[PDB]
Amino acid sequence: TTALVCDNGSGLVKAGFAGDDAPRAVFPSIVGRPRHQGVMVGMGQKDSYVGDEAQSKRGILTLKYPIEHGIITNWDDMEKIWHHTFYNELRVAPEEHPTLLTEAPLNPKANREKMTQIMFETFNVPAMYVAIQAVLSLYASGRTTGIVLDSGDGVTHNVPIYEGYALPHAIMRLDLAGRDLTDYLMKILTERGYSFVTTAEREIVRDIKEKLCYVALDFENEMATAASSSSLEKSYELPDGQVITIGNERFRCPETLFQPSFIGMESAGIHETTYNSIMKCDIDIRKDLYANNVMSGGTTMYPGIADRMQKEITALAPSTMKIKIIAPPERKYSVWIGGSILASLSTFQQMWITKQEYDEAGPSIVHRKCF
Amino acid sequence: SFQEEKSKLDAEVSKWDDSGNDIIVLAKQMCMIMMEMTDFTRGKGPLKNTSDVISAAKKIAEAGSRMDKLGRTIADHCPDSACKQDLLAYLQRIALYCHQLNICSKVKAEVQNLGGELVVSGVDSAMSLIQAAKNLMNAVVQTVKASYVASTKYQKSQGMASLNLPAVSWKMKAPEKKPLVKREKQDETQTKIKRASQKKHVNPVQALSEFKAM
Amino acid sequence: MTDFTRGKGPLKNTSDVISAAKKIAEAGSRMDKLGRTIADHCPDSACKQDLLAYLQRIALYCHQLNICSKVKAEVQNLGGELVVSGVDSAMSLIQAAKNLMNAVVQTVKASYVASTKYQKSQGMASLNLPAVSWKMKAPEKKPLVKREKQDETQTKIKRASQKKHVNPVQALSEFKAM
Amino acid sequence: SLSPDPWKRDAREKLEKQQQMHIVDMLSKEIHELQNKVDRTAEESDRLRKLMLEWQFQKRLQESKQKDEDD
Ligand SMILES: Nc1ncnc2c1ncn2[C@@H]1O[C@H](COP(=O)(O)OP(=O)(O)O)[C@@H](O)[C@H]1O
Ligand SMILES: [Mg+2]
Repeated sequence: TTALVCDNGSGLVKAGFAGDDAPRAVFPSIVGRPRHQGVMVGMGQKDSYVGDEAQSKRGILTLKYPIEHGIITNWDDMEKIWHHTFYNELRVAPEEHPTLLTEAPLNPKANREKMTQIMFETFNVPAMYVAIQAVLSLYASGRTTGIVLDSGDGVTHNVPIYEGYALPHAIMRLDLAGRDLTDYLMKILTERGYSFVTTAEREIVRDIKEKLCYVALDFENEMATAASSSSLEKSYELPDGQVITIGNERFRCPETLFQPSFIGMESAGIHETTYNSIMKCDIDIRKDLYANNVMSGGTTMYPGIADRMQKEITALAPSTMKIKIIAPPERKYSVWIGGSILASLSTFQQMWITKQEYDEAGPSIVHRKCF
Repeated sequence: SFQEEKSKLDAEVSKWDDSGNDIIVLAKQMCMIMMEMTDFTRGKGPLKNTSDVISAAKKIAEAGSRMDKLGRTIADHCPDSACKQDLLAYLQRIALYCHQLNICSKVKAEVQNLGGELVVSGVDSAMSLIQAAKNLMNAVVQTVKASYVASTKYQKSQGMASLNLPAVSWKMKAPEKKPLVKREKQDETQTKIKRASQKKHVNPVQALSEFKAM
Repeated sequence: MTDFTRGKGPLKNTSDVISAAKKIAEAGSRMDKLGRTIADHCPDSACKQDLLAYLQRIALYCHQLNICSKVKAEVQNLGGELVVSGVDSAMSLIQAAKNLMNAVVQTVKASYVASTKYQKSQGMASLNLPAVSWKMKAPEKKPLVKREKQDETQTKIKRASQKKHVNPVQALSEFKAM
Repeated sequence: SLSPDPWKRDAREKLEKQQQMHIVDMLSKEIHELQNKVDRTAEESDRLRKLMLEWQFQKRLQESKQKDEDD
């Protein structure tokens, strides 16, 4: 019947039914365990909280992320999350629903082989398939030619596609995403006297970033206007009632995307990473790649990130040509939407990984078919 | 075509004659009693004074004992897995809350009878019973969902027969679709202190309404 | 919907475009059924293989229009029209529409060629082949020499000639009834 | 038609919601009809009891759902 479409990322987990238009379950990808002594009898039996319920009890838990930098590092906790979304979130039996998974490019091969093994052996699905996140962003955009800049919580990568043909030699992957911006913000905030060291307090800082941070069109000019006046100050209220104030740190945190040397990385900014990827393609398709520049992921949701990218690209590309940036309002769910289009497609119903093929080939079947 | 779909009523309305033999019906009755006790706070329900709250507390405690018995007898036959441990945890929680409700209700009744109504004239005395009741209701909702998941996971195993498992007589509706884009407002200029959005808690009426009967 | 960008057509706002997206996508499914019947009766050859290549593309473009239009509809309700106040969200559906039409033009010509080539062939009976209801125009004669103009003198940088993309109105206008 | 489309599913959901919103009116009418009959029969008490229970739970659910549209 309906085929499940699960998009598991570094920060969030998205799941739903293929053919729909929106996911049916969005919860954080964290697993927490108690760290305090239990004194009331019967209240300490629960030893692990997953998802939203773990987020509501941050005060007595130690939160951990099973996935970091797009690579699964704790396979025991990952099975906990997959069980949560199949029974407590979608309320379905996996035995009669083929599932579609996603994974970032330039990722270790052992990641998807062990992902497939769990699905067939543990949950016993009839079929499955693993796709590339950046490719699925083009399905949701109603296009077949363009360069996709996907920036999530753990990894940022670029994939150019022309007329449905990929160029693997032009794919650039940079390990710099929202989680690295959160860590930089905590260090930067200490200048004003605020300290957040607990893992539960990192969730507070993450929420501060999503509600007060923005990208400045010109960094050097904005810094001048920050010191002279106090018109860029805003206040945020902590859960216990304390009030903090943010000055120039609002635009300093997202600036490290274009100046990775703030964190100490030697790599180049995301603006000239895309330009290098375009210049590695054939000269004939560079015209259609400068236009049709698609952005996806939650990290690309800062105000003014689209306008800033266009200004930086235009200064590098030849002046004769035109540069366009595509930023849909729902770009935080673009990866999942493309997965729903692909899974429900009529012509796609012949390239699932049936359980029969897994029997005669093992986990290695995914490389020759899923790609 | 309107006439033949009245079977939905007949199938649905026929679940209320079991007289405490099914998990979902007992949980629903629990929910009604707790809603009455909660609405007593605003003085807009059947409960008019403290003694009504004491009687409601005793009734919901007896219901909690029955629910604990049913949960234990449905959890014994399930083979050991990740689902069983949660069931046992919520059963222990239910036992604790039921005992607390019983003892606190008895103490409040004695205090009212001894010192008079003026001692418990303020409504602040009844908040303890209401808090215990809502904690018990949250535990009951959690254990009902866990029991349904456990029953639907291991319904083919031996010993599961002759049991009115909720996975047989009830079906769970699929969850609603999340909003694609967060609603935009004018709150940016209305208030000048951004605050973390308060996390919405599960109302026990809603989490039980999503069970459908055949 | 192409003229919607210039704002001189029957469509007036974004909601009109979404309604037009369903109509063209729904008509795509019937086109797939019509084309596939000819391919099944046609014996295996180069023409049949070309015919089935475009029918793969029709399914993808039609499915994209259905899902993408639904997404644009829900976003309109949640955030209001001011979210889609800019026309940028409109060209997402317009781009897929002209992508679909290019495949529709190609599969029409491929279907016609197989019909005329194998008109007498067994299996084509009791079918509405274009070979019995339409005729091709002879292609226009090519110019013997490209006439020079005086504008090239003003430009100091000689550029490559822009590729000429066929217009679907002109590609279908060459059909004539018997 | 070629592939499953969300519009048909949306129509199915809307029809199901309308059916659920009319079955409660039918239930209320049935309760009103059985309540106002002065005569009583043995095979009517259980029906009418289950009917008030179902209606009262439905009204409680509606009241809880209504508040969620406010702040
Ligand atoms: N509105 C926003 N502004 C800035 N950053 C955001 C916003 N929304 C989400 N983020 C950040 O981007 C990340 C989005 O995660 P998402 O793209 O949904 O899946 P993944 O976990 O695969 O990245 C979050 O970790 C969050 O820190
Ligand atoms: Mg992602």
